[PDB]
Amino acid sequence: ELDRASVQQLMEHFLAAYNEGDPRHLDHCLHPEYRHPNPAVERGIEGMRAAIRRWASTVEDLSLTLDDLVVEGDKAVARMTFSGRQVGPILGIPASGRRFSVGLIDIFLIEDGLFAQHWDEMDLLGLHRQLGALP
Amino acid sequence: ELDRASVQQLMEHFLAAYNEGDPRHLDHCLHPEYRHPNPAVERGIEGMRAAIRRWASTVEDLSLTLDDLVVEGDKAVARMTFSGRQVGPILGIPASGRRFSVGLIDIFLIEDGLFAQHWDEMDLLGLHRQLGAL
Repeated sequence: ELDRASVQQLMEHFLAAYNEGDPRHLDHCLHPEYRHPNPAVERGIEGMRAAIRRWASTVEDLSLTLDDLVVEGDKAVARMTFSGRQVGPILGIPASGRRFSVGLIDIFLIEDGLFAQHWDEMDLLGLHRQLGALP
Repeated sequence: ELDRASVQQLMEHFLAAYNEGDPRHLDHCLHPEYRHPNPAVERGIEGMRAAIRRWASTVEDLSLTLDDLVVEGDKAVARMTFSGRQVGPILGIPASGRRFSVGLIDIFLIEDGLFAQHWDEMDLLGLHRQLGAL
């Protein structure tokens, strides 16, 4: 339903939310009834707003960049690179003060012109290794 | 330039290579000059054939399933689940005899009607955890 240019605009807002640590960008790309796949995350867009706030506090010099975008029908696939310096706990890893850079791929479902749900993979093994949690 | 149904057919061959432990299926979906992103892997399709042979010998009941497929132009995105029981060395982990089931997402580049390159992420952390290595 969304044209490709429109999906590109959604992605610009998604990236800006993280890079600027400004959750308001999410209002322009995420569904208010967003369904995070982790049930520990709050239902709706508040769950993703909480993620923005967490990253803003635990990562310095955060950078999220778009390596590739693939769009078909109600699906958008974003391959991205996520980097920064760890200054707070990240996914069970105590604050190391170290740089990291890892890849991820998110697949978004589009509903009502917004991302409503995702499935993802991130190089968490690489993240653990870079942040000194694993040899 | 591949019709979408044609990409689905490529994926059926890709899945069958793993599920049947038969590298010949790769001849019907991978470019002979395949470019694996890992420089440690042999150049061309033999790098991927080697992967089939390895997984087929180290995993019992190997199952590779296609959970979602997104196709646009010369790109095919396959979200998959990789399951089985470890019966040989996997990534330096000695044979544990344990079950595993982990997700991956592969993005394939299509050249000359075949997959010629990929970018991917796979839940290797989860695989290590499930096999008792971490």
